Amino acid sequence: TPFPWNKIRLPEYVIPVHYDLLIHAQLTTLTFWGTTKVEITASQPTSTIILHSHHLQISRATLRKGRLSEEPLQVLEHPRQEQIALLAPEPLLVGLPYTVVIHYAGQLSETFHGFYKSTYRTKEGELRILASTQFEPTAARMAFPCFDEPAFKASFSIKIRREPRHLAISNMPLVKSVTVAEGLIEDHFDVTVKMSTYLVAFIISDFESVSKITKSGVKVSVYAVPDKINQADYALDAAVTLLEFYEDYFSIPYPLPKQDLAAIPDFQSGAMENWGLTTYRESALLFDAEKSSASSKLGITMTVAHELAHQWFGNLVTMEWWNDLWLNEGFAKFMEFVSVSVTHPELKVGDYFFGKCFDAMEVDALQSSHPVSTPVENPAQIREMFDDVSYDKGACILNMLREYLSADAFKSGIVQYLQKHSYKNTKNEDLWDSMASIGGVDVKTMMNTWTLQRGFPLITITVRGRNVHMKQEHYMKGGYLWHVPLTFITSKSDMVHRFLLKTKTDVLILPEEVEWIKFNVGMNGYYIVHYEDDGWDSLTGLLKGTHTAVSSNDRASLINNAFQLVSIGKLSIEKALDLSLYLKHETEIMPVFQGLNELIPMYKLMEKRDMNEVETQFKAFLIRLLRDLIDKQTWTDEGSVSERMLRSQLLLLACVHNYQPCVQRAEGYFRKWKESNGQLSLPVDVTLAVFAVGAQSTEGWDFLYSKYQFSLSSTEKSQIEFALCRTQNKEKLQWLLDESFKGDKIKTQEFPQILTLIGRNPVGYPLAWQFLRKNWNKLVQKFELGSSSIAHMVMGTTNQFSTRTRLEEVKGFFSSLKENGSQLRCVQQTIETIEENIGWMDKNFDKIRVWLQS
Ligand SMILES: O=C(CN1C(=O)CSc2ccc(Cl)cc21)NC1(C(=O)O)CCCCC1
Ligand SMILES: [Zn+2]
Repeated sequence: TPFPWNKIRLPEYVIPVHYDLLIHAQLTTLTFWGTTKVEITASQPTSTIILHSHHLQISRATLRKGRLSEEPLQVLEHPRQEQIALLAPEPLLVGLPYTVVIHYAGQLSETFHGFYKSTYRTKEGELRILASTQFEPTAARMAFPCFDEPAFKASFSIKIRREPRHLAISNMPLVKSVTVAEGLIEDHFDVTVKMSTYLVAFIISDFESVSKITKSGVKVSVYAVPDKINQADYALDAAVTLLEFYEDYFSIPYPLPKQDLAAIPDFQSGAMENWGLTTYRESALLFDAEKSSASSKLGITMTVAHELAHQWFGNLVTMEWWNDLWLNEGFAKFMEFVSVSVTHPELKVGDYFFGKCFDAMEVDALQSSHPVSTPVENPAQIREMFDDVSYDKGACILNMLREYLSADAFKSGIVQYLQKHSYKNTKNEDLWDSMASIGGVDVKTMMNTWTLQRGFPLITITVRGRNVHMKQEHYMKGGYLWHVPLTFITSKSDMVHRFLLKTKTDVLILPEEVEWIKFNVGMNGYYIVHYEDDGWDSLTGLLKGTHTAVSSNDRASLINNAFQLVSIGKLSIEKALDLSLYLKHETEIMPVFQGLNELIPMYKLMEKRDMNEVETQFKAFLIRLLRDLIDKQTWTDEGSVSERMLRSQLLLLACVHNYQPCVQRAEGYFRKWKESNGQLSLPVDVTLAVFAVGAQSTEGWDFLYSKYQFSLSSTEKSQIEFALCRTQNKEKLQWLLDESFKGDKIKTQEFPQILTLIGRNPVGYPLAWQFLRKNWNKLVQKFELGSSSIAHMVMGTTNQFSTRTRLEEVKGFFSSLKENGSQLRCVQQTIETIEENIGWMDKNFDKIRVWLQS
């Protein structure tokens, strides 16, 4: 019998309203069984129900009407479309309720998606097995058969059968636990509100918990393994504050009685926003006040803010289809900064936002970047939407739109959009309609330019007395027109002046002549700026003579833009390097980090070429440039989060480049720490430098690795992994890859990061690209084609190559995969990146060699 449906998308005429899911997982055999009952209605007469199912063995399917009548359903499967077809003996009557009942079995996934196995070892040595879920985007169909597309919203009543030794949690509160046959307990959770299948969640584990109630009465809890629940308090307090913030900000209460935050021992992404049961990597939630870094504290706060923003932007209101995933992700990413700027003002997170926009511009400058909203169909293409364009470009265009409309008008537009579309699905046009309903400024033409075209513009400024000429063109490495909300300040006015450039060119007249003008104030706009004539000389002079004339983020924007303009031949590498010399007097984290972001990649290219002399001189130039700031750092955990992050990065950079004052200090801490058998608490902020130096000897590497198995600190485990990956012993590098790939000694959730760190090691970088090619199939099976993890592995191991032989290795390898990876967007991105690295190094290597000598 041929399969009666030939489309990836399900039919539109059979709609679910409610699911009753009974799941029994047997954690000793890793088998699970389920009974799914789905209440549906048909709007057309049909005798066939198509729905999703992947890797489930269906034993029986029946159609109930009512007066109960049952009819057996015949089951057909189309595994490539991940669909099943259920055939009824007579047509369903239009508009009447029916209930499809499906009994099935499956095996817990050994990946990080679907209903999957997670393990950990107690401090006492016992291996413990738990089961958890990760469904977004298309894996709910691996746990229960369903209409697995986000616009088929429905309510869900979940029942879990489990051994008495385990705890089960799910989206909603536990309302009853009933003893059933064969020594099991069946937990019944309350019915969810109407929501997408990808948000269903359930966990069977040994977790402990802590809780706190919001002012609105919502019970917030953190769940973690017993040995780590003592690290839950920071996240619990942050979650209560952030949930209260969003309820007030949006004027829409959180609608469930409780919100859980569960730290899972094995987790692929950072976290997931399942309604009522948000999940996290342990590193993204758990804070050890003695060993966690300042960056970790900031990251937990932002991750909790992101998952809680999604309760409104993603859960309450959901994109209709994955082409518009940015409506969920760009908003959640932007709301991290809107919220944490108010809830945790000590973190000064608004100061860091622009860096996310420069992350998006790296990808979006390439010829094959995709528009923010773009068509996708199959699961791998949908997973590719979880990328820096949806998250970071999405947040950056919303920031630009909020600055343009004003925070109050943008907030009113948010609130109207969330209220109007509550418990429903949206597309881009709904957001523009809401934003314009405030009848306010129409946003559709402008925002279509930022969502339906790839890339961003270069704005060129030419000043002739009071006349300021503006032009826009597409910025691309290797037709476009936007509505660009420009901003500028000048030597005579630090008010933010606004000008909307909707055309190829325009002109404005300053009230009086100025000494300099600086566009894109605060880097709040998604564009870059070039200045003709003496413009770059004037801004270089401003940075050299009176750098505080513009904000720290404005100085970071000039550093980034100057180097981006070298790439397209608008500014010479010598002039961009001359501008970077001002950094000898820079004190602030954002412009220092932007200088590292532009200069460090240049030596990473040199490390993989026959360029020892220039590589050495370039690294010496970088340390000389920042030497005074490096020397001023204390070897402590003092200061604000920015002061701490700046210290840690600078000491690590200095030690990696063998700056003897820092190496000697790091060697002394490592020796004292090792001689004390690790008793001695080191300042967290110097730990990366200390461990990186210590792991350079065989005794130090072995000692550091010996402490890894006992650590309960996600920061300490991360710092040890980083340091071990800096070894120049290739047998130890291969061991790190083999062992993290296997997941026993080092968990596989760390393998993507370890592979990129080894891909960036100056001696062992070939091993990482080699490992990726040899183990590709298993890596795809574990992490999935199209995943952000596979994208980071492909870029991480290849995007610092700069020869035509390496470019052909990448093209030849990936083209040979055919359906198993040749068409990945990350592969085209890394090819275009290597093509740019080849051209940039051919054009600029000798110029840099001469500049360093002069
Ligand atoms: O270079 C890298 C990693 N890395 C890149 O690979 C190119 S993108 C990048 C941007 C900024 C910074 Cl701080 C590092 C970057 N890390 C160090 C190194 O030399 O490998 C140098 C810093 C100390 C830690 C080591
Ligand atoms: Zn998100």
